[PDB]
Amino acid sequence: VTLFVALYDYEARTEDDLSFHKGEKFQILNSSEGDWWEARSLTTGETGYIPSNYVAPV
Repeated sequence: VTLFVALYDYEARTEDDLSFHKGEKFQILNSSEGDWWEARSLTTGETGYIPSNYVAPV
């Protein structure tokens, strides 16, 4: 299981990443260090590349 939370908001400036507000949960599927993690939003259902440092394990 992987239920992280956005410690801060995020205005996806591109369609590649996602957008949300500090407090939104996310399901990390592919991290592997780096910088851009692919988490699926449990609200919309689609996934995107959100900032790995913008989310933490709950």
